[PDB]
Amino acid sequence: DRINTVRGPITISEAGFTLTHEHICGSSAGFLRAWPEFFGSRKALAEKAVRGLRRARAAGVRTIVDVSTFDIGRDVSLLAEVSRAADVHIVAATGLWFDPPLSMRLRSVEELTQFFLREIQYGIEDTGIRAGIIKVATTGKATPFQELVLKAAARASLATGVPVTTHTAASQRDGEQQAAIFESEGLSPSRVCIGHSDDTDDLSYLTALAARGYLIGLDHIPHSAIGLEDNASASALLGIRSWQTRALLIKALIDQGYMKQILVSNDWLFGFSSYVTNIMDVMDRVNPDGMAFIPLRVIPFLREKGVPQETLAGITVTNPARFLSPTLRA
Amino acid sequence: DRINTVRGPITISEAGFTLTHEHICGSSAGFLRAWPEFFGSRKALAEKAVRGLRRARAAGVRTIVDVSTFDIGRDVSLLAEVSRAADVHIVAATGLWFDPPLSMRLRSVEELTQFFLREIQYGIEDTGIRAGIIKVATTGKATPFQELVLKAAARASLATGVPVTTHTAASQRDGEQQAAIFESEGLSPSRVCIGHSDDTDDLSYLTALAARGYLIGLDHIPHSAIGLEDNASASALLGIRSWQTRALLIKALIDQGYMKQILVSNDWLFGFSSYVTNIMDVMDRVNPDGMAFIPLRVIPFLREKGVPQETLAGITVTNPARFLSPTLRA
Ligand SMILES: CCOP(=O)(OCC)OCC
Ligand SMILES: CCOP(=O)(OCC)OCC
Ligand SMILES: OCCc1ccccc1
Ligand SMILES: OCCc1ccccc1
Ligand SMILES: [Zn+2]
Ligand SMILES: [Zn+2]
Ligand SMILES: [Zn+2]
Ligand SMILES: [Zn+2]
Repeated sequence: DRINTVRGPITISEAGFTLTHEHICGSSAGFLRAWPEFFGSRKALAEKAVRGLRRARAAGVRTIVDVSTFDIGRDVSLLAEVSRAADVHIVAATGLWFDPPLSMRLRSVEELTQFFLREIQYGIEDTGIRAGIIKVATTGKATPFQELVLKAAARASLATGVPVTTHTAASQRDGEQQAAIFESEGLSPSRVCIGHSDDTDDLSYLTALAARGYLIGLDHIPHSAIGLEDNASASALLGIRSWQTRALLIKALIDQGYMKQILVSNDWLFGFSSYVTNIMDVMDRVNPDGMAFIPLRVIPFLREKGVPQETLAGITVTNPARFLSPTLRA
Repeated sequence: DRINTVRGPITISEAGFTLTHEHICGSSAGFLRAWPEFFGSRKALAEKAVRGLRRARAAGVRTIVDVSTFDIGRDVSLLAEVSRAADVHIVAATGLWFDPPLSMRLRSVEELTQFFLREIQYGIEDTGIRAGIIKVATTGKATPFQELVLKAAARASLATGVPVTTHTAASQRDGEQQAAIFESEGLSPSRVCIGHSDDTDDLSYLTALAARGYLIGLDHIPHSAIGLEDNASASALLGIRSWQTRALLIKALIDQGYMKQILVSNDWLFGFSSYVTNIMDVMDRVNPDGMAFIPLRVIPFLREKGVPQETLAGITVTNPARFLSPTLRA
């Protein structure tokens, strides 16, 4: 009935236009507190985020799902501050990404489940803020630990109704492996979003997962190093496929009849310490619209390509509400 | 003239009997704040630490150097709380151990230097507490990143006068490689302590480093899985050499004339999340004296073996004061 946000619970109808895979900051556990100057200052980072969120709001965005986990250096207090200042709802996450420290890496599936349940039911750290989604990741074949992470995520999802969203090496078809693990735990595909899906041109892989009930996250739309092939680091991160090429996969999926399974986002950020120094500068040059990229550029583009405005609204409003709403299996 | 502690600066003479390589808690960045229940509770951990520190104080210990770095999940506020409650001085550290997250791993030697300088000159996080030692580590041949870490540590040491202490895979003679890097940066051996040195039976390796001016840290004295060969995990961590065997290396070094280069400790802890679950229980069974092990057991043992009480006092009081005192090279 309600979705947990960093400012408290909201009703489903209050979500409105939602970006399902974003980040205020891409960092590491403890980093922001230990070396804020890496980002100018904590203040500068917050202001930058507020400005970006306000521009996105101007464009129609009401809610963003920040999928930063503990290992992504998620700072809920920062999230709460920025949500209040920008007047944009922000859903926080639990789960683990691909940079877990030893204290996490050595845990059993049972312990990991407890930790995820903690963040969802009790609250994150001592803030009382509860997570509204579980984030997991693989980058090719799952490691044995990654397998434990996926099982624990499925278990926490099963107990709480909270959805699961993932990071994948799409080109390697990681989605297939994740699905298999989740299913083995009895999790329903409809509670799972297979992210970074636009990173691949293989529609056969995407339609196959969609046919099974999975949500497909087309969240790297503005990710492109075209014009910067000069830059190896940027190139390795963003790829050389155009934003138009990525956006067209959205239309392809709709054309195949999977409009109800699609989730779109930018996978944007305002700070990024987990990569080469100065990567943010490069990114901001590439996509000055930041998180407003989807509503300002993608939507109109799709409309122009023949996608009905109504369909577009269902993808940006309806689908997310259905996904985000905590749902227990019968 | 003064040494920085978690409660502020103290004069050299206020240090007294000091344990140079200890930890209040062995964890990971952000862990303690995110999952305190892993340790019962934050409160339970603090009480346990206070009780342990008070017993150590009863035995004569005045100061402990907590060598937990950011990646060891160092929580200075915890350190400050416990120092106040137990009335034991605690010196905090900067540096990096062997579990750095991506945000650290991707940094240049120049950036790393800035971060260490920050913690030493400005303060840790927003606490205003300044580090009094720089901790570094290798576990066999240094990785390229570990090499950057050692150079940055040497640079921060050179600028501030603060000593450097290390973690080594003694059996692999890591000390040799560390020394070479430090020397290449122009750091004086007398500002460096090569730790976990009692982990090896090779006196030739130890006397060689001592001859060069390095301080030798014999800090794993009570580390022993004898009686627990049954337990693979404990065995891999503690080894099967007796505490007596380790303690005798202290006497061997004194006999060779290196009394002024020796530093002794327990490498103890009150909480430990970076290993198998329940490892603390095993450890507490092995050494119920915890940090009081050195004064209660080792000292008398050495005395019995013919080491003059005066020599022992110089090792536990004098050597540490000389090491800890910030010293700029001429
Ligand atoms: C916060 C996540 O960073 P990535 O997953 O993608 C960046 C937008 O890869 C970073 C190493
Ligand atoms: C806090 C450090 O832990 P270790 O270096 O030695 C434990 C006393 O190795 C732990 C993996
Ligand atoms: O109110 C703006 C939300 C929205 C804008 C454009 C297309 C679909 C949904
Ligand atoms: O006051 C006790 C300090 C100390 C105790 C025993 C041997 C050397 C030093
Ligand atoms: Zn991702
Ligand atoms: Zn992401
Ligand atoms: Zn160590
Ligand atoms: Zn240690």
